Amino acid sequence: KILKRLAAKIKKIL
Repeated sequence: KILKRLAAKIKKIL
């Protein structure tokens, strides 16, 4: 799923 992947992108931005 892309749930944690989002949070990883969110970890990149944030």
